[PDB]
Amino acid sequence: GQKVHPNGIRLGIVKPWNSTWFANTKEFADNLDSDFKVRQYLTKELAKASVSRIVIERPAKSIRVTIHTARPGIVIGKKGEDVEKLRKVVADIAGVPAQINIAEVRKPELDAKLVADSITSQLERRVMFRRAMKRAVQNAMRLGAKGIKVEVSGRLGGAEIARTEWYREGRVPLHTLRADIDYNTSEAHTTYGVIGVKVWIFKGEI
Amino acid sequence: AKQSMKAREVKRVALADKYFAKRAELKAIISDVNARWNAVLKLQTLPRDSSPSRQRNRCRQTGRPHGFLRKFGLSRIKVREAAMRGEIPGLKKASW
Amino acid sequence: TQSQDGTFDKLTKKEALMRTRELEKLENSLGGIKDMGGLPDALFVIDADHEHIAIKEANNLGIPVFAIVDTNSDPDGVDFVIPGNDDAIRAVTLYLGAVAATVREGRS
RNA sequence: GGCCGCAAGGUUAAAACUCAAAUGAAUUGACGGGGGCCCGCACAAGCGGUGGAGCAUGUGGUUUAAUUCGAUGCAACGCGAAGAACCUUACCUGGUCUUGACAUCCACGGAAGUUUUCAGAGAUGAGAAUGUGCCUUCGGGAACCGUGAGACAGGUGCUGCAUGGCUGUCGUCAGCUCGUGUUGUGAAAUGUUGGGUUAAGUCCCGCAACGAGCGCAACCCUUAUCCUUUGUUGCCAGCGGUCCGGCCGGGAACUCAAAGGAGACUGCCAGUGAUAAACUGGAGGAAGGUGGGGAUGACGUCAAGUCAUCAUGGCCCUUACGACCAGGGCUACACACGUGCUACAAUGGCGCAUACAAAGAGAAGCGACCUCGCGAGAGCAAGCGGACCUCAUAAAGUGCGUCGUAGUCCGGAUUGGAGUCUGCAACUCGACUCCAUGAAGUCGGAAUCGCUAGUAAUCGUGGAUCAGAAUGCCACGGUGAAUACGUUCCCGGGCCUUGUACA
Repeated sequence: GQKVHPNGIRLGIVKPWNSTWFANTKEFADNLDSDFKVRQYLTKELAKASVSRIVIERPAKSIRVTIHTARPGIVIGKKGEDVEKLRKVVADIAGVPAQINIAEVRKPELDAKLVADSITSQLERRVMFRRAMKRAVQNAMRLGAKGIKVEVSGRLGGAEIARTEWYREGRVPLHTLRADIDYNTSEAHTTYGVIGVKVWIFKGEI
Repeated sequence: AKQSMKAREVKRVALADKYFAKRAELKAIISDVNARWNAVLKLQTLPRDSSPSRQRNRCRQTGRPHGFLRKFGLSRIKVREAAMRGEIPGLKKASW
Repeated sequence: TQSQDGTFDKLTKKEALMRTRELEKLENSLGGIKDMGGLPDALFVIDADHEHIAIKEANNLGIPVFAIVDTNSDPDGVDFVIPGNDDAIRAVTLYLGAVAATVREGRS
């Protein structure tokens, strides 16, 4: 309706870049080209593996793929499953002879995609949102997370012209810039209707 | 995007410089002011289907033609959405 | 904690302009309640024509009231009732000081 | 049917039939020419075009084999498109390609690939040559070249009135609801209402409330002025070598160029006002009554925007709302109008000499010094790879006359063709340009739209869309206005309080 993306205004503010490489003019369009074919591809295997973010910097003809996760025991595989296999991709189709860096951020029900994609995993399970929202709001209210704002998109229950949702809770001061909001929309492909989700999480003043 | 243009994308981009990176040097004196003959003009358009003035600079990762950008190699809504996901490094909203 | 420590210097003084306005007014109506730790074990309204709004809420939950009612009151809420002189500032000291000579020994 | 009555009439008083109701009060909101309140380039004072015509554009209307579409009450229409010879093309055909353009999937051979004839408008196609590299534990292959065979590749294709995401507007408006508390049998109110005061639910005194979250605020970018930072590619106060050029020592200085601190808070006093905040003056400074502009759009009403960007519940053409090539048009006007620039002149065709800007642009480069083109432009092209170098130091401003508000000596059109530039590609549908050609127009009716200080404007300067198409678009330099009584009306409102058989 009438908004700005709460990351896009705050990358110039204390919320940092979730990818930051550098180059010059001619290769300036071919580098984030390579950075896109890994970010569409790391979703394709690390989907159930509790994916959080993907960070890419270019120190010298290499990318430091700094994967942030919360369930790393399934990410590693058979202790060597995903060391060179996920450096095999970046060598040619990204053109980057690079290394891999997996790392866990804890609290696996508090990151933006995690609160988002769990409800999708509960709506791919097709449980009642009226039982799903009311608990998955308070998972954030359990482990801290000073404020939440969760809108579930329509085509919910039996309807073809549906409504929106809210559960506003705590405090979500996104109109004030100094509020480091871990926001990430997701999408859940229930058969009738694209049931989407918008998740605002406030991780403390700075 | 006219998804069949992603067929005709490479067909109009690749062979443009795979024919006219070196063959333009092969005739680079004659029609220029250095002397004018028709054998180079027969060399010029004995085929037609190679053209380095046919590339419309289609967008990179989803291919929308309009609103393309020179520096970024991306178009109208994709420059926005990559800047909103933080996919573009060092790029905030312009304000001064 | 901003006051009992020296950590009120934070939030630079254009912010600390307005922050004294609760500090004027929070300690006005919350006087004898910061030292409190429980429900009031009794109840004492001094006059039954100003705070009969309060008495209407005071009789509502059953706590004994040592009131001093007026000649023109709705007296049937306070079931322990005194029609003493609840005007005349000279006289209102003559009951409050009369009670207070003993209540230190009241806790025994 | 009596009964009373001169009658006109009255009283007394049914049934068959027909409907699933008819009603009263009541709190929300609805509408009403109930009414009031405060603001807002709202209107009024103030200042210009527009509509008339030179004239750009699309929407158009016909024209067109096609002039693809989206948008369309204001918010469709020089901002979809930030760009049309082809491509784009969604449009039409001439040519045609059918396991295809391309991918999953296997078969079977060819390493792919490389030169060339041939014939075509090019695809396609007669093809010959050409090589047989690499993994190779030589069976097979990486991977395409190639068809045969199939699940089926493909459709800018339909309703944002199915929805995801994105988005116009009311609207920088100040509004919007909840947990507890009690009034009430409840629907619901109180929280949100008074005193006023502010840009403001901003804030205080009274609050039938206490409380919080969304929103206005500030956090932030910026510049209006310092110190410190530390001298390149940039500067010379001071000191000097000077072949006046920071040219060369030197000096980080004048100043320019980026990191990072101050200061501003009605702060201070006086006065206003309830002694409240708020405010009226003073002082100070570059800065005073959110320093100023940006940036930032709550619940949402709007079947509105993009199913043609991807996405997309549902429908669909699959030798095809396809694919595959040459080529044409989207630029016909014969013109209505939605928005602009040039004019119509108390200085324009002219020529002349002083003066100085920021903002920035660059290796499929910027392109100088030069030489040169009548101009358009040809060759020479250092340097910079970027405060070096190039791009490019310019304008009204002045010193001078010209020339007299005359359709020309204002104006600029219309019709024709030289000389190169660009691009294979422009005649239809590329512009710049030497010379003559010298229209319409003497400020444009009814009227409309727009704007409060480096302001309407009036002249300079780049950027992108970019093979070559800027009047505009997006940003920067200079000169510098007219002023503000007001809410009468109108627009745009809202809030606080009146009446209806209208969901």
